[PDB]
Amino acid sequence: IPLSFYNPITLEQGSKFWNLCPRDLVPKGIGNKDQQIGYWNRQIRYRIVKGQRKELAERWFFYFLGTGPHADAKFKDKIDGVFWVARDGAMNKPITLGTRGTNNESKPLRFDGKIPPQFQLELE
Repeated sequence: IPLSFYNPITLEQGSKFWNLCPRDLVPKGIGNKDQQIGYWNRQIRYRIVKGQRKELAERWFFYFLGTGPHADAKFKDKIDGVFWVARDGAMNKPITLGTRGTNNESKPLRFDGKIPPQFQLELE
């Protein structure tokens, strides 16, 4: 249910997010140096493709530490569909910024680092 402040990454079908994601891939635009820490969360979708149920390309959504679908998790807790990220110098402290409201626009993804070609940034 909880909405990310940012657009998701769409992962090229067949790739594995946790093999390719930089450990400091934290979207830019919200918070201070201490708060640049959180997780990407996989959110699965199915449709009919070639006349059968198919999982769509995975979309991964960023949430600050202490927010989102896994708001109670601690940094580096092993959870299927969660990949932990932090900028160097971030504080391992739960964040009070919450999540995006249902009537507010998502922000486009911008990063300090490069991303692999398997990480697609679809916009609306």
